[PDB]
Amino acid sequence: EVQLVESGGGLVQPKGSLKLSCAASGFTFNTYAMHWVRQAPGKGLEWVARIRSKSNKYATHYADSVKDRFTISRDDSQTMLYLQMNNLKTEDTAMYYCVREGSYYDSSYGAMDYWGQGTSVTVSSAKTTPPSVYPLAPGSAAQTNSMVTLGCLVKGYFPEPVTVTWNSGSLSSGVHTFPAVLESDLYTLSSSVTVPSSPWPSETVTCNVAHPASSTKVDKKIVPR
Amino acid sequence: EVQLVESGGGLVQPKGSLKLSCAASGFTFNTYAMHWVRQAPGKGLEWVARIRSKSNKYATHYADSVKDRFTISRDDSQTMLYLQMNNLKTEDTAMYYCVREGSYYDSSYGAMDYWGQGTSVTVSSAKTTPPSVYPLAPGSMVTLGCLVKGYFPEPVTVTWNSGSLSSGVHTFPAVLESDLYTLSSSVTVPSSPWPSETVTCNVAHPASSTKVDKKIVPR
Amino acid sequence: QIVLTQSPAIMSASPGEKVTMTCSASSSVSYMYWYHQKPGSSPKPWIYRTSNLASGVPARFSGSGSGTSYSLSVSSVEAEDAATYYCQQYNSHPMTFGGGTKLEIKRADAAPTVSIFPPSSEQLTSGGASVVCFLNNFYPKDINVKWKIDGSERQNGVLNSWTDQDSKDSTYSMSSTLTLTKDEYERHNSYTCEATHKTSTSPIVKSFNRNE
Amino acid sequence: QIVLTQSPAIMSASPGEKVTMTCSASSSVSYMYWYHQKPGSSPKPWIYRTSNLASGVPARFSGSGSGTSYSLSVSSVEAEDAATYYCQQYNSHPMTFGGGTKLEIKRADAAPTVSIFPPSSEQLTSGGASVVCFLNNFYPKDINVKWKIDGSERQNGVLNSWTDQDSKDSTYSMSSTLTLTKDEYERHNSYTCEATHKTSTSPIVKSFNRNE
Amino acid sequence: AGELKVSTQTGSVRGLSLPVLDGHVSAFLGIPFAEPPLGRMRFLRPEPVKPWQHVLDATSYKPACYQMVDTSYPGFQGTEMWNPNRGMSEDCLYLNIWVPSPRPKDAPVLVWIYGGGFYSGAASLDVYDGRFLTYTQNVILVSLSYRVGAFGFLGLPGSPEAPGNMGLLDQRLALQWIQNNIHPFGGNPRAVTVFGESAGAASVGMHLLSTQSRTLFQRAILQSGGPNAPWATVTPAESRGRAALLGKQLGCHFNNDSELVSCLRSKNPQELIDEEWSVLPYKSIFRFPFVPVIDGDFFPDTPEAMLSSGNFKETQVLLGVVKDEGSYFLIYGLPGFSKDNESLISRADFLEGVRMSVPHANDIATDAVVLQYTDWQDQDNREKNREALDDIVGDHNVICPVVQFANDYAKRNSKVYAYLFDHRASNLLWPPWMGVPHGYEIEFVFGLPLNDSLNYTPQEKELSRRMMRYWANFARTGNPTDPAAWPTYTASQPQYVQLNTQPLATQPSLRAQICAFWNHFLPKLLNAT
Amino acid sequence: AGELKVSTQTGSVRGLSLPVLDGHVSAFLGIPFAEPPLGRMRFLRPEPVKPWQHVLDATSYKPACYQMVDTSYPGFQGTEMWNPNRGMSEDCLYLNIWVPSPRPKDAPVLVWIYGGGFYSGAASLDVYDGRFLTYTQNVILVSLSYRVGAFGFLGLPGSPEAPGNMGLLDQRLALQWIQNNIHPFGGNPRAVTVFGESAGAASVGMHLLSTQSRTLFQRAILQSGGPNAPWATVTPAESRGRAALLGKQLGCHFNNDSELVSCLRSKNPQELIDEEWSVLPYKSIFRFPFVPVIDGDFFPDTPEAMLSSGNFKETQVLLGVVKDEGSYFLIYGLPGFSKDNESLISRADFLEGVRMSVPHANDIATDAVVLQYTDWQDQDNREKNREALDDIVGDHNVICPVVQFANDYAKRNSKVYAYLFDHRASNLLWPPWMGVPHGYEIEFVFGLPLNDSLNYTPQEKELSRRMMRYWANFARTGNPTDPAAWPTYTASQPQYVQLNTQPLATQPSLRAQICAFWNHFLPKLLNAT
Ligand SMILES: *[C@@H]1O[C@H](CO[C@@H]2O[C@@H](C)[C@@H](O)[C@@H](O)[C@@H]2O)[C@@H](O[C@@H]2O[C@H](CO)[C@@H](O[C@@H]3O[C@H](CO[C@H]4O[C@H](CO)[C@@H](O)[C@H](O)[C@@H]4O)[C@@H](O)[C@H](O[C@H]4O[C@H](CO)[C@@H](O)[C@H](O)[C@@H]4O)[C@@H]3O)[C@H](O)[C@H]2NC(C)=O)[C@H](O)[C@H]1NC(C)=O
Ligand SMILES: *[C@@H]1O[C@H](CO)[C@@H](O)[C@H](O)[C@H]1NC(C)=O
Repeated sequence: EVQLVESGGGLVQPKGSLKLSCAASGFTFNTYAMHWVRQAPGKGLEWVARIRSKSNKYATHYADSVKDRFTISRDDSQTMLYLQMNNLKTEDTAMYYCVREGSYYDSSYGAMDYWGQGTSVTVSSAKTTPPSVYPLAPGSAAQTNSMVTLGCLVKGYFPEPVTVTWNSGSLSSGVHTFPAVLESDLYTLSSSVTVPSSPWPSETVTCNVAHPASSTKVDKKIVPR
Repeated sequence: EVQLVESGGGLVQPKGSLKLSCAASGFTFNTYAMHWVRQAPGKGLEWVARIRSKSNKYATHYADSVKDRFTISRDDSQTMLYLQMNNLKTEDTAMYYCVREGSYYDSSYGAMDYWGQGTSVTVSSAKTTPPSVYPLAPGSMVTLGCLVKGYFPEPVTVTWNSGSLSSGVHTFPAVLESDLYTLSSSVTVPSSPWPSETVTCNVAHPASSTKVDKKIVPR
Repeated sequence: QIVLTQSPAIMSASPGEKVTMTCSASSSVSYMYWYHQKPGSSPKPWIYRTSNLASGVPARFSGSGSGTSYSLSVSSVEAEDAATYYCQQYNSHPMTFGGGTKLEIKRADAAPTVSIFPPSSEQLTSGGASVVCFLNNFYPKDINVKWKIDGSERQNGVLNSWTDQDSKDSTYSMSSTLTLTKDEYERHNSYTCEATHKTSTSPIVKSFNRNE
Repeated sequence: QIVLTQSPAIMSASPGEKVTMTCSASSSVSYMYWYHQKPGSSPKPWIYRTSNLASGVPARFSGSGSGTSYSLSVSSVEAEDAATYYCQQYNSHPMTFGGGTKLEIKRADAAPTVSIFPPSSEQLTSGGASVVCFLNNFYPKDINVKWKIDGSERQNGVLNSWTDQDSKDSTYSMSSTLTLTKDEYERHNSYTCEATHKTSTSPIVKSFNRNE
Repeated sequence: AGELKVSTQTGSVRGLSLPVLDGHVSAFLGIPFAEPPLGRMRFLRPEPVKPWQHVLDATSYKPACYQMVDTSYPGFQGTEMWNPNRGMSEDCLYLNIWVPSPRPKDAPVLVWIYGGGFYSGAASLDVYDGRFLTYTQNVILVSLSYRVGAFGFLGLPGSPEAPGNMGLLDQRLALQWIQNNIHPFGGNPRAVTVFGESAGAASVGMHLLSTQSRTLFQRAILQSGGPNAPWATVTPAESRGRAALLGKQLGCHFNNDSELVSCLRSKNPQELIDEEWSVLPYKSIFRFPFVPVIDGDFFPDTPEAMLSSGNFKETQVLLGVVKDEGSYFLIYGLPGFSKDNESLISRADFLEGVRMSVPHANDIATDAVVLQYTDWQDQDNREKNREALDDIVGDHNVICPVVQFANDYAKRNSKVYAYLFDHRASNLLWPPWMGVPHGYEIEFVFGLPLNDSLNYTPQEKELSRRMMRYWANFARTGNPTDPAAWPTYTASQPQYVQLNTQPLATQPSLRAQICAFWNHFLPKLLNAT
Repeated sequence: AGELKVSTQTGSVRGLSLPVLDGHVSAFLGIPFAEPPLGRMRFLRPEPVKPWQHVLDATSYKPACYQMVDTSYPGFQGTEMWNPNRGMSEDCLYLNIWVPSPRPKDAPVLVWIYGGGFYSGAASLDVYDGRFLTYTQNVILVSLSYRVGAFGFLGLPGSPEAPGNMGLLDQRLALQWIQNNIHPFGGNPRAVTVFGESAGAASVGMHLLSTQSRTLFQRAILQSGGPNAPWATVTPAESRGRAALLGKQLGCHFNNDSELVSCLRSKNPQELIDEEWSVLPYKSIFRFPFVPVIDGDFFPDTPEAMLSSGNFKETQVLLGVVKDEGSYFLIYGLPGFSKDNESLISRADFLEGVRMSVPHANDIATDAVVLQYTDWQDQDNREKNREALDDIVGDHNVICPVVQFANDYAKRNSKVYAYLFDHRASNLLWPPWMGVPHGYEIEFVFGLPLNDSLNYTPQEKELSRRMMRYWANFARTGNPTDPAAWPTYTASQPQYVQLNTQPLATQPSLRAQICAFWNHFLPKLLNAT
């Protein structure tokens, strides 16, 4: 199975430097042309750079807005792709995808046939703030039967991203994790979960929130009031 | 005194060869440009060829009617000029003068300032015939003479009293009729010296290697 | 810079309807590649070299085009087709992508399930007070939300957030958070979360009282 | 081939007269050179580079000219000046010479001194017979000679010869030789040498008789 | 159909009827002319095809020979039109045939030898489809395939395990097959014109030189190529050094000469391709790794020496070039060059570009190339530097070898016809700076403008129709003109014609002054240093 | 007189009044500026003239320095105009001066350095008479004389008996004299503009370059010559080899270096001249035996090295050429050439003519000269071969050194002004093929067309008047025009003007492409072989 795992992302001050990594598996890496593609929040896709195989003399091509600041490199022995980013600008704030291009051998020839989940890069002068995770339980016992809406608020964190799951991922249905909102260099996020009146509070409902930037892992049990 | 003496001339058959010589004296030969100039009988002058000094790399220039058939040469150690003539033609029949050109140093710069007496060249298929020299005596002044009849080719030398009789002499130009030349010379002397004093015409035709002295005798 | 123009930016179709998305290139290109993108996921290959469907893409999808004009079609649209579709050219450097087309699938109008939540003890003990309101699983997307504190409207300190359409139930959901000081929150009783949506001719309201 | 044209071909002037010879060049030349030529002698340099007289040339001589037109002059002509004058150019190869100008000096008309000579014994014993006639020291040059054998005119076997003008006495001389067979000569008596010249209104005749 | 059935000396064959304009044609694709060079048969001479029973499906093109594919722009026809369109395999020795309808008796036969610098190419390319030539000119179009890369040209002269010119021996084997089997298709083996572009034209020239190939055809066309081209041939000592380095790059252990081939015969075809270009001795352009080698049998000496001495098949030749021969190659290495920008290269870049174009050259020879191609009044002009490199690359590698070929051919009293394709397509996919680039005459020769699905001007249809006639008239006559327009080429009168959307115009000199530099002086310089 | 009396730092001078057109000028001729180099003073440095008492007759030109005289056509001005007109002697160190009437106060001073390839020349030539420039341009015209041949340049560097550049020292001594004595003649020594043709211009350039000889003038004119010309300078080792061979040719017996000079000082002046050309190492043209030698003092290195590094006097320069520079030199050696025929030379003759033009060249350098000057479409054209040699000889020896000088001079922001004299005389004595030959601009510069005894067109009078103004205006302003249009020359913009019977027209490149061959590539070639 083909996998692409980005790392190295985070908060960098403007004019600063960062180096992204990409762990590739499930294919003959050395025979493939690799790419870095970025997506600013709420925006489309912007190609960053390409690096061809050793046969195509490791030929690198760059997007003009990036041409002598960024550097694409690969280490075929470790099946790794890298993006060295120097003199970072507020404009570079985006999700960076490590993407594979289909070879002549594939039906996908020329396409971006595998994209990694991404590594978030935030170029700001603002500082790292951990989130405060609060439970949202119903105060007034309204319609019981049939469904219950619980949720949890992830307040005042910087930068993005924040991971939110319910019941360590086993609670998928009835979940709505809303996109984060910035107000005065601090993000706020919320996640709601609907379960029947029968499983709650009889069965444990917990929101697992992770903010790796501030190195924060919190599990909040939604408890009745 | 400057002197130029040509030799080598004479009768050559057509398509034949001849080499003219020229003895030069009285000047620094090696520093002078030398020339060969020709004059057909009764005609004007035609330049043949030039040879410059050793400093001007013995540079030779020829008249087109002669280019590659004639060759002009030098031998400065012997003060000699030469003209090697090959594939001779009837047109080449002429008197050939060896001429000196005046150097930048002379008033005569560029001019043919010295010409030799010449060497006669006759290009013909006809043969060498010696002349028959006959006296002409009559049958205040006396006219005697002598006829030089039926010779080939030209020239013929005629003198009176081995040169001591100069005045009163008329040696007429030769006339060709059927490839044979005839010439006459008259001499006027007073009635007193003849026949009392010997009158002799000395005729020379070097081609046939002929030398004749004829005493004009009364009859 | 070959500029790819996708139109419409947002497309709305009922289930079973034929739909065509276009991609217009500033300069002629040899082929067009298409990708789809779903919320919280990276793009996925959809169409290879103008018209070749990617492994796993349903047959109802088709690609076509020439020179400067390219298109993606769906013969009979389903709820699972709710995504953003981008076109890409690999004719000239830099390889470029279009702005995308948000494909939205129509469905029966659905009223929102509104839930209000007072500030948690832990937030109050930390000095702050946030009131949360969720307005979940509604259609159409067009919704407006207002807050009232003891009858008077409140606009300052409100952070609104909206999800993209759900592929499974064709619905939209919203969140709204009123942030106040613990001091200000403890000076009032009524906290009201009021919504306006197609499904009702009167405001859809939820409320709580600090003294309850 | 620069062609030099001398004119007149023959010039006649009285002693003391100013005379000018011209030389016309087919193409323009930088300088002209002149030489004089006397009978039985090779040419001698006369004028150097248009105007400079050669060593020993009398002051009465001058040269001049430019481009294509050059000339040689004598202020006061003398008998000594009887010769042929040639012009030469040494501007281009081949160096060329003009046709020449025969300068003849006029003088008082002089009748010819005619002498007839029978065939020598020497000639007769060899089988042939030539009768010689000299017509010496006459002016002008224009003379005609006829032979008569026993009163009848004879033209066959006659060889005529003429000298150029003498520099010392301005005269001309002629020779005429009637040649027949010994057999033919022995068949006749009268041998007559008859001349026509300006100086006489009647033929000038000399004769001999085999029987005298 | 009926018509679509053909029985030959090697077996029977299944056809296909194909519509063209107001009529039809017949096509027979995938006819083998050899055994597959697989396992222990890889790098060997081509074994002639063992006759089959009964009917063979010749309705589909077969795959191209394993090659390095150009993946620089996967979504661009400009590069993609030259890449394999029906896959790659070692089993690739097949020929294709297009016949007019109704099947003729003794019609002319045009054999296409594709280019790709001996490392690439395919007879199945859309640009080499014989449909329009066979319908508008009533000729028989054949296209052969030949082994490329180390597979076709691993050169260890003397050794039977890798003779050295296997690709040329595949070409030859197909030519031998056409002779023994083209009459059942309605063509005459005695009337065969061999034509090709780039390495294809070099290959055509290599068949006018080697004796054993001479007897297999009548005439020849050489399009944008010559056998005496600098990139076309190799020294037996170099081809050996190249083969050994391949082994070392692939981690081989060998003592004997055949010990090296055994190790390579095991390595996967892509493993080999991935190392094939590392053998080249310099940083260069227009230089290919495995190419024809002067062995002593196929090549008894160099094509230069052979053309000079005049030992070639004395026949008539159609030759020619495009306006911008070099432009395509510049963008594959030379600093500052791209099809995606104006390629306004600096004086610094121009100089390194000269060094990459004459790679075997010493400093004095590089100085000579710089002298001829510099405007000494405007040295730092980036547009002139661009144009100058396009000229160095075009002249050195394409135009000047062609001129030497034409001069040496006419020196032996052979009729030679010269063209210049200088019409740029109204719909060309390349940037303006690249002009009329290398290989873009082919689409006109093969009749592609006549296709309404391809968007060409009516003026482009006219020129294609004309070029097809010229090519066909030459293939039949040995003179491409007919109404009584195109004169012969001599070294004394090096006349050539302009092929464009204008009446055939004549031009007096086909780069004689400059090619005197490349052909006479530049070698002389190296013989002295 | 009045103006015919002048008293100077060295003595008193008696003049001569000369009528010119509607007025007159004053001339002072035969003014010594040095002691006679006779007996033991022959081959030595020039000793400055010992002041005299009382008045010196400066009413007649003095004789020219002993030289080889051109006797090829004694009755032709074409050659004779260049020969000594007032005799030859070792006592020849005299300057001639032409002053306007009435005598000015601080008028411009033009100093003429005559050509003749350092083996010939005279200030007394009719073509260098200053009458017209003095009268029409109200300028002072001075003409110096300098030793030539072995007498002026017998090179034995280090030895005081023959210091090598004796001729350029004579020139210098005259320049030193002009400074100390031209104001009593009514001139300004602050406005001394030096000018010369061929070796004269090489001399001018050798004064812009050498050390104690650059303060002696303000401006410079180089006409059909440059100091960096191949025939202009010699290696100290060659000049020595040349001097020794002279001794051996003259039957000398010498061990020491000064033992040589003693033997030569005895030999008659004509004895030496008659052997002077036998020293040359090759069969050549435009190569002179005794020429300036790079010693270490006068020349601290080569003029090429000096112009390149910038070791020279930075000042305004007027330069230029004639349409046919080479044509005069062809008829003095090259096979098949004459002024008395069309000189339609064969390919055989053309090749030997190339070998005589680049004599120090090896086979590869000869091949390079043949490559540039051959029409590879029409090789056997006798008219092109003739034109080609005229170009090789003109470019190698005259035009290309001038362009290197002009490029190296503007490589300092110096205002350099370039011309091309291309009007051929209505009354020129040379054949048509020779065009506008070497040295025939001089008669226009010196005003000869204004003389009614000389037969020139009224259109020729206009151009002479104009050239005299340009020369004068440059000597005055440093810009040969007056604002109310002749541009500067740089290595970047190599513009030049046409001097003819048509309004000053401008041309963009003065042989930049070809001179890049001669100046950049041809030396490089020899440094590699
Ligand atoms: C016109 O396009 C030219 C082609 O460029 C490609 O296409 C465009 C559209 C882009 O996608 C571009 O990224 C592509 O490269 C373009 O020429 C290029 O110019 C850049 C500089 O701007 C060159 O980059 C430098 O490359 C070297 C490595 O080069 C190797 O490959 C080339 C291939 O030809 C060889 O010639 C070389 O010898 C090498 O083997 C890098 O070392 C160098 O370093 C930079 O980064 C390091 C840190 O990693 C720093 O230390 C340095 O300071 C530098 O910042 C550069 O990356 C590029 O090689 C060159 N391409 C070619 C093919 O020549 C040209 O500039 C365009 N015009 C304009 C106006 O943009
Ligand atoms: C290959 O080399 C081995 C020795 O290393 C030897 O046994 C073998 O026979 C050689 N084969 C040939 C063909 O030379």
